[PDB]
Amino acid sequence: CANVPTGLTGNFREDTLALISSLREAIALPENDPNKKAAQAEARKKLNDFFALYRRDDSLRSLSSFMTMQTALNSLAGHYSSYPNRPLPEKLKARLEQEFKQVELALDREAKS
Amino acid sequence: IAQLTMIAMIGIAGPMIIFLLAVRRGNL
Amino acid sequence: RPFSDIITSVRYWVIHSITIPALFIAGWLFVSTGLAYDVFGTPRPDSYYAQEQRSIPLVTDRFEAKQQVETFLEQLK
Amino acid sequence: KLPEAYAIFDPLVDVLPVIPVLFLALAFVWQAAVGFR
Amino acid sequence: TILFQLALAALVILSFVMVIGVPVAYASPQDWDRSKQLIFLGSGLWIALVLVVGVLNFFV
Amino acid sequence: QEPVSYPIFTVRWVAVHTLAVPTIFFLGAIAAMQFIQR
Amino acid sequence: SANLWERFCNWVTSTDNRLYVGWFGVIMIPTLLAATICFVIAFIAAPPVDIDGIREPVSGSLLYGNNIITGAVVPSSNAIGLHFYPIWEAASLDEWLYNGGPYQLIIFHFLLGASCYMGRQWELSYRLGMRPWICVAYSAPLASAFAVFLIYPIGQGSFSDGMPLGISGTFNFMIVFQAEHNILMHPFHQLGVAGVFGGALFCAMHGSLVTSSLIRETTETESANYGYKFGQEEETYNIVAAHGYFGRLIFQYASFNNSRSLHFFLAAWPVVGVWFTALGISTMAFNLNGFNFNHSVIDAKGNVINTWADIINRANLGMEVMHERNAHNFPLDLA
Amino acid sequence: METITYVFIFACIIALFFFAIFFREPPR
Amino acid sequence: METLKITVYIVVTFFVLLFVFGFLSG
Amino acid sequence: RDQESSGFAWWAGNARLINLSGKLLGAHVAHAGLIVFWAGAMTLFELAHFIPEKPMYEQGLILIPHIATLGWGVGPGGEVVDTFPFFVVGVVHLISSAVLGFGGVYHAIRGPETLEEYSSFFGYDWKDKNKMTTILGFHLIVLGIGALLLVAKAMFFGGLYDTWAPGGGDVRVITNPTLDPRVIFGYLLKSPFGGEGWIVSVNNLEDVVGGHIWIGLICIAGGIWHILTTPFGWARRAFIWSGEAYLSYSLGALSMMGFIATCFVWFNNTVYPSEFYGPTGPEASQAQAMTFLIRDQKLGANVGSAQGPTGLGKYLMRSPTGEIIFGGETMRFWDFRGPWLEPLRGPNGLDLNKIKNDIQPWQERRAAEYMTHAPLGSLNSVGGVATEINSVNFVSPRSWLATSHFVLAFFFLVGHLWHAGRARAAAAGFEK
Ligand code: CLA
Ligand code: CLA
Ligand code: CLA
Ligand code: CLA
Ligand code: CLA
Ligand code: CLA
Ligand code: CLA
Ligand SMILES: CC1=C(/C=C/C(C)=C/C=C/C(C)=C/C=C/C=C(C)/C=C/C=C(C)/C=C/C2=C(C)CCCC2(C)C)C(C)(C)CCC1
Ligand SMILES: CC1=C(/C=C/C(C)=C/C=C/C(C)=C/C=C/C=C(C)/C=C/C=C(C)/C=C/C2=C(C)CCCC2(C)C)C(C)(C)CCC1
Ligand SMILES: CC1=C(/C=C/C(C)=C/C=C/C(C)=C/C=C/C=C(C)/C=C/C=C(C)/C=C/C2=C(C)CCCC2(C)C)C(C)(C)CCC1
Ligand SMILES: CC1=C(/C=C/C(C)=C/C=C/C(C)=C/C=C/C=C(C)/C=C/C=C(C)/C=C/C2=C(C)CCCC2(C)C)C(C)(C)CCC1
Ligand SMILES: [Cl-]
Ligand SMILES: [Fe+3]
Ligand SMILES: [Mn+2]
Repeated sequence: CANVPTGLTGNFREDTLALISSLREAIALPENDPNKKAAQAEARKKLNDFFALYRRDDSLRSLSSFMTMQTALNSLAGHYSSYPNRPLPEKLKARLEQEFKQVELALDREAKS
Repeated sequence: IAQLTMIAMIGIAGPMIIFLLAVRRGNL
Repeated sequence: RPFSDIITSVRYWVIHSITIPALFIAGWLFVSTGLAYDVFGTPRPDSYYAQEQRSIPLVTDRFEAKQQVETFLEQLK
Repeated sequence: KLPEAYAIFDPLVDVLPVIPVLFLALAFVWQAAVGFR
Repeated sequence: TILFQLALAALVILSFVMVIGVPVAYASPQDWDRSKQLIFLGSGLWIALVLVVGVLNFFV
Repeated sequence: QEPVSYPIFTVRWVAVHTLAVPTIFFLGAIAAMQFIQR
Repeated sequence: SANLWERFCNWVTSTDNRLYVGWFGVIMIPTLLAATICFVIAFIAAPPVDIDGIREPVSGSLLYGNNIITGAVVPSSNAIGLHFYPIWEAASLDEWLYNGGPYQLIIFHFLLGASCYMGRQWELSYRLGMRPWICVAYSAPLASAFAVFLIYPIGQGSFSDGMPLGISGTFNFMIVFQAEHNILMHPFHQLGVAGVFGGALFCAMHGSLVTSSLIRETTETESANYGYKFGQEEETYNIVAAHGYFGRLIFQYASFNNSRSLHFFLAAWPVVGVWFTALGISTMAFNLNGFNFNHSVIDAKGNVINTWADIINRANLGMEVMHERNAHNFPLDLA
Repeated sequence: METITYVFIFACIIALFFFAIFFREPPR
Repeated sequence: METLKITVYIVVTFFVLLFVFGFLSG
Repeated sequence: RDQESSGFAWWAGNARLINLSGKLLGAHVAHAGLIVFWAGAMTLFELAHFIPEKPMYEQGLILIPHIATLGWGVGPGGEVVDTFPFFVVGVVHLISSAVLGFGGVYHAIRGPETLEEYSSFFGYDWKDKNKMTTILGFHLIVLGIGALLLVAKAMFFGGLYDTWAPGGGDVRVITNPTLDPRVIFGYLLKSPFGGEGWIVSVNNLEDVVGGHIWIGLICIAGGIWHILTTPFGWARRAFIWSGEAYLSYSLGALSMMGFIATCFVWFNNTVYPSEFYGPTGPEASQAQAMTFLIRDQKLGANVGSAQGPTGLGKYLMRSPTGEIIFGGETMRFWDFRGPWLEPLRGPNGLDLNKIKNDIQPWQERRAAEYMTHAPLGSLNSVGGVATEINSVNFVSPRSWLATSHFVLAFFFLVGHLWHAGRARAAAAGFEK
């Protein structure tokens, strides 16, 4: 029962894929725009409101998809807290990309299995 | 200093309250 | 005779409220003038060790015992 | 520390936490005052 | 400022005379009628005084 | 038991004075030891 | 028949039974009987129990070469921790014996049964209409057993930290415990020591005084029961050499002049004592250790002077390093 | 050798328990 | 090994239910 | 009256207040003033020795951590961002104690002895069922409202300090707890033994807030019931109905709440964050192993591809369920979960690859910092084991909390038996 009205739904895969594409495009955004500062506000709040709503379930810890995307959100957030007003290396953007691809593959391969 | 006076006063306020009552017969 | 009655009898007070402070002060001076250390042979706390020695004074013979202490004390151990 | 327009009260708070126990301590002297029951 | 220190000092010496004042005012059976008025106005003063030091806390 | 007249030396008298006088000397010793700086 | 339930309730609550079997007793016999049957089988013939989870075991059984003094029921493996580990959670019988299953069976049934013993006490004393407080005096060994078998393990994080059920096993537990927590300087353990020496001492005093004063005792007996006049003769004088020693120490400390304070005080002493140490063992379960002094005496040259506390710290260190196979890189530890 | 001796002595204690409960001396 | 699980549950509930019905049986 | 001849002494002077209802109200309300006074004084005293850049557990803070969890005075990262809110609560309690104390000294030196022949609405007796059920009903409704204050603080006045946010933990506003009772009442069907835990295994603030919603409303519901409903027949035959008995019944509950309070403070980590209290029991050890694994792997050779002189594991090993966990004396711990550890687990547990290249700064510094100050304590507040020298000082505030509340719980078990026997002896009577 009872999900937030911030975009989410009860079927994990859907709002997950949505959140993934949203923050992929968000970190793909140039830093010479003054909306980037604004972007980080909604990035941070949606990170928190997904993780805290979906951490609760015990089942999906026996999957690989959740466990890998968890690390991804964690590295993003950790750099956020580490330098608030300074963008991050694109080494970590490549790393973030890597595990988003493998999470997406894992969601799609667990959908049939 | 004027910051030891209260700790000194406070510390001696105990038996005053009862000695003033033994005179003013609010207890025997 | 209950102890309470002789303790608050005037005969007790007149002598004892003079002798009690004398004993307390005699003890206080036995320590404060440095004499307590010299009577019981207990070392001062800057002097358990000699300058030269880093080893403890230890007795090793019973009939030349006081001789060994007398020696250890001259070298300021 | 405390604010420093309340800072003179550094020694005051070094004794506040113990006035509760002194209330028990005052109780007994009230019984000593009335010579007991 | 001067007025804020005046308030905190005044409050603490006021509470300190009042802590002896209020129990004996109740305890004494002789002339309870006369004591009730002063403890009333003193209580009023004491809460007023904590308000003004609290409201001048935000400027100091 | 011991007569109320109580001459200066009494079995009770020595008993309470061989446990009074050294203790007031010794407590005065220990108290002085508290203010010795290490 | 009268329909077996009515017969059954009379049977249980009868006090004409040779051994009372109350409603606490109805839980007590199966639990205690299970505990003891498992214990004697395990003590004799339980194969060695791995206790550090590295595949190196310890033999506690008698058919594997122990005598009465070296044998034990070895506690549960360190891998298990505080998990509840019944036999249907294992997958074979041999691996349940290899991980130290039975020990948990024994202690769980033993604590249930020993609690029901206290209940059974209270119930019988209620039936005879007497002041029911034999049970609160028993609550001291019972409190102690909770502290040693259940609580100190929970506090440390494992049943591998429990007391073995054996003679030399207890000695091992005591020595290791002193090594890690310094129990001797814990004031509560000191209250415990005081309590049991004082109990033993007051037992000898009371017994000696009473058997010197008794003269002859007789109570009328019938061919089926006992009488109603309990005769008793005693001595009823004492001197003023047990008036400066016994009279004006006891009338002043008991807070009564009455004889009824003797037997109240006799039981109060060791019970309070064993509660205090039972409490103390639990506080070290959360690692609040006792006093220890290192470097409390230094001279004005800046050299350290030793004292007895430091010798005990050395001996404790000696025990404590010997207990630690696990690593040689350990700086500050437990739990 | 040793263990038989141990369990035999044990067995006669517990037998002695049984004897002390159900065959005590009638005190008359 | 599961028959063991059910036999302990069963025998245990039997003893516990007669003890609780006992205190209400006066 | 005011001298013996009621059956008690001067150490049972308190027992003279059983029938003196106004004086008894007086004693309680004055005592309540003392509790608030201590809160205010201790908090100010603790602030006065607090350094606002050194954590809240190597110094000996025990009550400002309680403020911090309500989101007052901490910003993201678990740090102090001004000490002024602590001051506000400190003096607020301190001044409210004055007026508590004023009403106390009034009702205990001047007020009416008997409140039954004043009014019948604050009158009571210990044998009149209707009054006492109404007092109980009022205390139930006000407690239920009090519980709903924490759902209010968590929703509207800026959330609570969430320990499970992914930055390292920070304040967050709860905008959705779970009211589906299958979670809330589900925790109470867990076994207390390891691998789960009883209700000391809860680990997100949503269950906390939602459970508070349920308990608040059910407590107000029962409070509405117990005014409009007098005790039933079976009830009135089950208990004794005397005035000291109610105190006994209360003491029996506070005994149990103590033991489970110790379990709460000692094990749980979500309603007792580890950045305001010290490291927990298990997590200290876990961090120590993890820091060592990193250290000896980045300099030296790997140790999670190499078995040691143990014959099972060296740094990583398999659980009794076949899961990769830390090895050593820390394989007794594998149920642990913490905000710094979970990003190093996979579905099977620890994966050494993740330990190599997914380390964030706060994880590793927090772990090495936790490792240094493992929970040890002593009565003289000397660090380490009670073999170590004065080179390190520390006691964990959790050790103190746990031990004191456990000791007092035992003593309340004694006192419960004492007042129980007193009640039973009085009510039976035997010659009555
Ligand atoms: C939490 C609630 C609580 C409440 C409200 C009560 C209420 C009551 N108890 Mg208590 N009691 C409790 C918990 C509680 N109990 C617990 C936890 C225990 C176990 C320790 C007891 C054990 C107890 C006993 C044994 C007795 C009472 C008695 C009483 C009643 C009579 C009045 C009286 O003298 O009380 C106030 C009690 C006293 C003034 C007794 C003081 C005794 C000493 C020696 C305490 C010194 C403690 C001190 C802090 C130590 C350091 C001092 C330092 C200067 C050295 C009373 C209304 C007495 C009674 O007659 O009951 C009907 C009686 O005999 N109680
Ligand atoms: C610590 C908590 C506590 C509390 C709240 C109480 C409260 C009470 N006790 Mg009790 N008592 C306690 C501890 C406590 N006691 C202890 C430790 C002992 C062992 C000594 C006793 C021994 C005892 C006896 C022997 C008797 C009581 C009686 C009473 C009650 C009747 C009032 C009375 O006779 O006052 C008379 C008191 C006075 C005339 C002076 C009181 C001074 C006041 C209120 C304040 C002092 C502090 C402070 C300056 C106030 C500042 C106020 C300001 C901030 C507003 C009262 C309700 C009595 C009773 O049963 O009455 C029927 C009785 O005779 N109690
Ligand atoms: C029961 C809850 C409780 C707990 C867990 C704590 C915990 C803490 N307090 Mg504390 N405190 C409490 C209640 C509590 N307090 C109360 C009710 C008072 C007021 C009377 C105080 C007064 C207080 C002061 C004055 C100070 C602390 C400080 C501290 C901290 C530092 C360690 C220390 O000196 O502790 C000491 C431990 C305690 C006071 C806890 C209880 C100690 C027991 C039960 C000792 C009883 C001894 C007994 C009478 C005689 C010897 C033993 C006997 C068996 C022979 C520690 C984190 C200190 C600090 O600076 O903090 C930053 C400090 O100086 N507290
Ligand atoms: C916590 C419990 C408590 C209880 C149950 C009582 C009970 C009582 N107090 Mg009180 N009192 C307390 C705490 C308590 N007091 C405290 C903490 C203080 C210090 C602030 C005082 C200070 C105090 C004084 C100074 C006086 C009383 C009086 C009264 C009594 C008269 C009845 C009356 O007029 O009541 C209702 C009270 C009023 C109409 C007067 C105040 C109205 C105010 C300002 C607040 C209303 C509060 C609340 C919203 C009412 C709830 C109603 C409910 C049915 C929903 C009554 C026996 C008076 C009395 O007659 O004593 C003999 C008196 O002179 N008390
Ligand atoms: C003999 C049984 C019994 C028990 C176990 C209790 C226990 C309790 N009473 Mg008490 N009481 C009893 C009989 C009993 N009472 C009787 C007959 C009277 C006269 C009517 C009283 C009068 C009384 C008074 C006057 C007061 C209490 C209060 C309290 C509680 C507060 C302690 C606390 O701080 O906890 C914190 C408290 C809670 C967490 C309570 C909420 C409990 C929850 C949410 C649900 C309860 C569920 C229940 C177990 C479900 C099963 C129901 C059953 C029919 C199947 C304590 C839980 C005090 C109070 O008001 O507390 C609010 C108070 O002032 N009781
Ligand atoms: C008319 C109903 C009524 C109400 C409202 C109260 C209310 C209260 N009584 Mg009570 N009482 C009543 C009838 C009632 N009583 C009767 C008939 C008697 C018999 C004469 C008593 C006898 C009695 C005694 C003997 C005691 C109380 C105590 C208490 C208070 C402590 C609870 C607390 O700390 O809350 C903290 C707050 C919450 C849990 C939530 C608050 C939420 C809201 C929105 C309300 C705020 C207003 C309210 C008046 C409380 C203000 C508290 C203040 C410190 C800020 C409390 C609010 C005890 C006490 O500690 O009083 C000081 C105590 O010892 N009462
Ligand atoms: C906290 C204060 C409080 C107090 C003192 C009372 C007092 C009382 N309630 Mg009450 N009640 C309360 C709050 C309270 N209520 C609330 C909030 C609710 C709503 C949830 C209820 C709902 C309620 C109902 C509906 C009724 C009562 C009844 C009763 C009365 C009879 C005695 C009784 O049955 O005890 C309660 C019963 C017991 C203590 C016995 C059963 C105990 C249980 C269920 C234990 C099970 C243990 C469990 C298996 C252990 C698991 C351990 C784990 C580790 C695994 C008593 C007067 C009856 C009455 O006469 O009311 C006027 C009645 O009709 N209660
Ligand atoms: C308000 C305020 C305040 C106030 C306070 C008060 C309230 C005061 C008072 C207080 C008090 C009120 C105190 C008291 C004291 C008391 C005492 C301290 C006493 C005790 C006792 C004792 C010590 C005992 C004794 C004895 C002897 C001696 C001998 C034999 C017997 C006996 C043991 C008994 C302050 C300041 C904080 C500030 C802020 C505010
Ligand atoms: C009578 C009665 C009762 C009771 C009640 C009560 C219990 C009350 C209480 C009350 C209270 C007890 C209240 C409170 C008070 C206090 C206050 C209200 C406070 C104030 C303060 C403030 C507000 C603050 C200030 C400040 C600031 C602002 C800043 C700076 C600092 C300072 C602190 C200065 C009842 C209802 C039950 C019943 C009926 C009757
Ligand atoms: C009955 C009785 C009793 C009891 C009593 C009691 C329990 C009382 C309480 C009382 C109380 C409970 C009191 C309180 C007090 C308090 C005060 C008096 C305070 C003052 C202060 C304030 C108000 C504040 C101020 C401030 C501010 C505002 C800011 C800045 C800082 C300061 C601190 C300056 C006894 C046992 C003794 C004896 C017998 C009888
Ligand atoms: C979900 C959740 C929550 C909640 C929880 C809850 C809801 C709890 C409750 C709890 C409780 C609420 C508990 C308790 C219960 C009760 C009981 C435990 C009872 C008991 C009783 C008894 C045991 C009885 C007995 C008897 C009989 C049978 C007969 C008559 C008499 C007598 C009374 C003796 C929280 C907030 C944590 C948060 C997280 C999540
Ligand atoms: Cl060993
Ligand atoms: Fe005897
Ligand atoms: Mn161990």
